[PDB]
Amino acid sequence: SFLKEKLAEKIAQHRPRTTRLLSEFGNVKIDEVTISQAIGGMRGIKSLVTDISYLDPEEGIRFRGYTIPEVLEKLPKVPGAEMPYVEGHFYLLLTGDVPTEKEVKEVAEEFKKRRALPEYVKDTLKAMPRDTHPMTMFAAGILAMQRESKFAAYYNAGKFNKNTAWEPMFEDAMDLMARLPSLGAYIYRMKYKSDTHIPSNPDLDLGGDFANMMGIDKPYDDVARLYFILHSDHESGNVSAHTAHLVASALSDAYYAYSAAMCGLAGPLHGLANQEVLKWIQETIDKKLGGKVPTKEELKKFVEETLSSGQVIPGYGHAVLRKTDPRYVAQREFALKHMPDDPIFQVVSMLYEVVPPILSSLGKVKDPWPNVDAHSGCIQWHYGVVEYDFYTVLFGIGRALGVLANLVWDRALGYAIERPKSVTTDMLEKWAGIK
Amino acid sequence: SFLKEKLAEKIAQHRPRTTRLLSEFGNVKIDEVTISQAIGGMRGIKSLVTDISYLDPEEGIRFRGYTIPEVLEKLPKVPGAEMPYVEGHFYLLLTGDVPTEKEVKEVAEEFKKRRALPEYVKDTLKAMPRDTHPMTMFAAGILAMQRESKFAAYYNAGKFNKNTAWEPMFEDAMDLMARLPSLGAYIYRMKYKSDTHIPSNPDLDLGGDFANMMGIDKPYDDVARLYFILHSDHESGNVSAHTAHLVASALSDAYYAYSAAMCGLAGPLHGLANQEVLKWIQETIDKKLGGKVPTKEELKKFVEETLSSGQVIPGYGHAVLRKTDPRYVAQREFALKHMPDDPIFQVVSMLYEVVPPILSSLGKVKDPWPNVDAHSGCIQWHYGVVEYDFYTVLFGIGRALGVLANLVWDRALGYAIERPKSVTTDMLEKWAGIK
Amino acid sequence: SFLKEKLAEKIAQHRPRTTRLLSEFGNVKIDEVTISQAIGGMRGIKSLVTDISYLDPEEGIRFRGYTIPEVLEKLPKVPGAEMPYVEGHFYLLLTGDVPTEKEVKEVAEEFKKRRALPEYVKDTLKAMPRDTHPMTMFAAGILAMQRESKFAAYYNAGKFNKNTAWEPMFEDAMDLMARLPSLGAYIYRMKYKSDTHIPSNPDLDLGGDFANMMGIDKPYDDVARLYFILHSDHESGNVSAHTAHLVASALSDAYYAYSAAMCGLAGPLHGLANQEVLKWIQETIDKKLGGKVPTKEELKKFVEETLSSGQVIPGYGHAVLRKTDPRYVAQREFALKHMPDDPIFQVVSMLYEVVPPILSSLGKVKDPWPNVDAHSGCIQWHYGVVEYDFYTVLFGIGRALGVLANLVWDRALGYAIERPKSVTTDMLEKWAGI
Ligand SMILES: O=C([O-])CC(=O)C(=O)O
Repeated sequence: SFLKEKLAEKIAQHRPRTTRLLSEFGNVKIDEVTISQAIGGMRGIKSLVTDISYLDPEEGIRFRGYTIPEVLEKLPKVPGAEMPYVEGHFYLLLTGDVPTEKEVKEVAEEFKKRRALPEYVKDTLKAMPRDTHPMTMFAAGILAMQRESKFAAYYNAGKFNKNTAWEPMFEDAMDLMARLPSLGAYIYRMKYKSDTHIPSNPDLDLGGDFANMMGIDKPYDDVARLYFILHSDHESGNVSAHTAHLVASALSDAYYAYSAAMCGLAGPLHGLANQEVLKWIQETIDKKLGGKVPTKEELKKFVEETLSSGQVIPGYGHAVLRKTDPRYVAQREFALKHMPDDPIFQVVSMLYEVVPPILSSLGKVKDPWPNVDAHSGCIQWHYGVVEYDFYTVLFGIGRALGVLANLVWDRALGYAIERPKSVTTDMLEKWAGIK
Repeated sequence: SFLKEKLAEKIAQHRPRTTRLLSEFGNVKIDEVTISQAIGGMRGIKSLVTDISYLDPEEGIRFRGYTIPEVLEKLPKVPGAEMPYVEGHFYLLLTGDVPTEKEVKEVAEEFKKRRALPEYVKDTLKAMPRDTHPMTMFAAGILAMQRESKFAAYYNAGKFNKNTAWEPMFEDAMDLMARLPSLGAYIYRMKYKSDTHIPSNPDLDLGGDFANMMGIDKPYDDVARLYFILHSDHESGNVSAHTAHLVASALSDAYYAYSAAMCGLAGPLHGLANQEVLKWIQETIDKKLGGKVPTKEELKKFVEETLSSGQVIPGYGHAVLRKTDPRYVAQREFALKHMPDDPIFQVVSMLYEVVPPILSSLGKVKDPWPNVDAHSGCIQWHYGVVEYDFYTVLFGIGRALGVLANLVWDRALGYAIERPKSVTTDMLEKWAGIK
Repeated sequence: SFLKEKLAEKIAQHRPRTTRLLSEFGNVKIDEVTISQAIGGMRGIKSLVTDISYLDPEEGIRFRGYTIPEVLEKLPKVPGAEMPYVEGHFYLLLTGDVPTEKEVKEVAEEFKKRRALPEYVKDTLKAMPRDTHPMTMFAAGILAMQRESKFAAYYNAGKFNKNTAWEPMFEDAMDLMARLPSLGAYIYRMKYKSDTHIPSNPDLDLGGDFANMMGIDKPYDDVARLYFILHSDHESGNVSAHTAHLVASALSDAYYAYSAAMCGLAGPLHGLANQEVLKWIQETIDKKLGGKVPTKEELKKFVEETLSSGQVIPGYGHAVLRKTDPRYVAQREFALKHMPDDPIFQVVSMLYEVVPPILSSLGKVKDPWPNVDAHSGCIQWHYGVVEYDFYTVLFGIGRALGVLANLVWDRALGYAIERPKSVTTDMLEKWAGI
């Protein structure tokens, strides 16, 4: 039972559905476009297809039909530790199936042999000024390893075949996913930990070895495992996942595609929310609460003034999520058990109480509820990841699991180039009756 | 006169129009989306807004409402050369106005002072293996300079505001546009010309200095002014312009945005058609045509043999264009004028006569006509730019002209994060009634 | 056809709206259900949805937003005649758009080629005893023709698709509507006019050909076009429209649905009032007015005798109307023009004046006002349609317009099987506290 073989089977079962949908039901209508939506970032238009994950606006994110709680129970657990192998979650995103112990082990052995970082990636990151933002460094590392692309080599030797193209894409995906934790770790060490490095430990799994290379003791190994599974995918319309998909649709390899994707995740409106919550809180705990865990009342009215004055409670909104986020939920369950007393956690817990009441009552706030990055930071800070800018790197490692899975499938199914049609301000004006 | 102040003026007049389309005419339907389109990468969906350029299927591209012939006619010319200052085209894309001679001079002077490459860019490209692909190097060079982003510093200093965000965007666009030719030339010299560098001549325009730094004599300066102007923009739905737009919509700076864009342009379905066309012609001449420019009738039968056996004619057709590309036309006039007796151009000319009737009869191709990529290669090769992989880097340099103008406007008008909605196969199958 | 794709166009726009209400606001309360209403036939419960027409208690019926005056006014008229093509009304009911002259003409051509009666319908009707009530013959004729159902043929060959199911429903609607007047007219000749049959004239409009085949001269053509439009629909909760809806909600075809429709319309409390009115007027005229148009006074006193004897003035009252029926209004307009001097009409007219005041001030009848069943009879009798039982067949042909339009949408919008919940008397007694 091997991943690539099983993946071939699933691809063989899935192709006729796609073919059918095109041949028999091509012109069936699924949505409309308004002036509002064209000007406003295609907001809400159903115009992309993925099966890796689906984001219900009411129910949370599902990974291959499963729920977060389901995924966390079903995936084989790392022995002597509490969370699943991340490699098992990748097996699941790739195939649709929960892996057995036996199947996880095989992927994890595969990751161990693909995990080493090319020495020239380090050369490049050293030549880039050390004051460069970690996400720029992370994107660069990815880009430089485009030299190693099996998909690019396949294409340039003239081997392109629409049926087999997924095979080198799968190879590139396994290689890149194996290496991202090492690349992130290297960036962490070189910028923030005095440029001393802890070697990869061949016996550890992906998340375990990330914790190791980061230089953080148990239970950070589980913090990482959980964090990456949680950030693994949020369907394909988020900017990072979409950016990867889009670039890849031109048959650019994954190195190009995921580098481009990290350029999107770097954006303040996409990858910064975890840290901005945490800085908001700390500052609140500082100025507005005399350096101390407050009480329910105090917090209740703190919100109201911040609201009344044209300010937003951070990490309590979202463009697609309309209910509470179950990624948020899994973080808590972890916090409640591992750091119940941590001062910062106590404030994110209490915030859970009041702020839904106030936005529900104030009105509007189409999403009057917490998204994941309302929680992620307090866990990181607890364990001594204080370097805020780096948080987005952790996001990038995680999000690759679903995006690279997605890229394999884009190629398996021959999804065509993404090339919408532009219109001018004048054209919109016509269609609106203006003159 | 001054570019920044005129740009301000144009923004302050445009902003109410967008406002109005949103405020009054928001839910006006402009298009619909079918199952075919979700699966077929959004083909045809009118879901993006730009005023920089507009791609008309029949007429091709208009830059700020001007046709290619009237752009080349109206833009101020470099003294002692045939072609316009690329800096003038840039002014036109930013403002909508055709600049006076005085107005281009001050854009040329501004670029002269923003032209120099950060030394660490050269350090970075040297650390990257020398056998790395030139587009990988080009993307990397761009990305490394994200360190200088005024937009990023502005955001990180807490200065973000929807009225002023265009300003540091413009500064970053000006900085980066000024340097892109030097970045490309550095890559050309370091890879292909023995790693000897020709210094910038502070007395040349962008086009002339690019030929200087490449080490190519007149009239390659004109080849470059024309090439870059023709490749400047193809509205915003093309993968590279779209990638930059999408990434910048999360408030990622132009460096992140344009590095991402070049990752998409790297793609064989986006940035390779030039070299692939040229290789095809040269191979065809060698094997099928006994190393000689054929007669009309000999080439008509080679085309049909090729079309009958399951092949395609490279550089013909397009996902949007439905008639002859006016970019192809402008390249032809240059070729006719400058290299009539060139063997490769001859085949290109004859192809232009022979191929459209044959493709039209068969009605396989929806655009049975050439695009620019049918023509660019023979001109490059004629002046001794024989390094096929580098052709795309020339594209990158040109395309930044419209894409960076576009990011400035995106920020001016406050266009929101791009976040369309994904649906699964199961969901398409439900909508199709095959639940 | 231009009709079929105009309709495809409306459906594709209207479906997201329906999904939205389901998907987002599906738990929003719309009304409540009291023991009274459960016992008394769902009286006043807002449990059905339709867009073909809406019945306002006060203003009465609107067809696709439009009132009766407006509909009569806007619909293309027949050359040489007063009234609209009924085809025109069908288009409007289907599409929602008032039709151009060309649009009306395309429906009329479509009906002219769909108009011919299967010979086995005639065989079946001849085998039914000639003394069978015309509504039974009517419902049987419809039912027999479910052999031709395209919608059924499409179900049986595995081709059902929730997106495409409206399309064969539409074909059947067009096939059946095109035939209903011919079926009606065959029943009329075979029973009442010596079993001799005037052929269909393929140059005539639906209503003109009906009168042609019935054997009645102008202006019976206009009587019919008017009659059919006015009876076209009365939203979906009336027993005939509801029966068809209910039956088709189980994905029975329109032949099954409308046959069932006509079984309900057959009922004394739904399709008989027109005739029961006209008889009672005839009686009264003969055995209470010395066979002559009374004075206003003579008749104001007659209404009270009858009432205070525990009798009802038929053709007045309604379970939903609460003011005067605009259907009644329109019939009256026609009468005043064409038959002012008719004795029976003159009593209908007088009645119009004296009955509401009495009924109002008695405070008993919740609709102290006429409905259309108060008027239709005098018109039919005036032109020599004396055969009382057959009136309800006229209603059937009429009411198909709106109901078959409605079934196309039911399938278009994919409405589920109508299946409410039953409760015992005991349970009602428990929710009463006994
Ligand atoms: O609406 C009702 O319940 C009865 C009626 O008047 C009609 O069917 O036209």
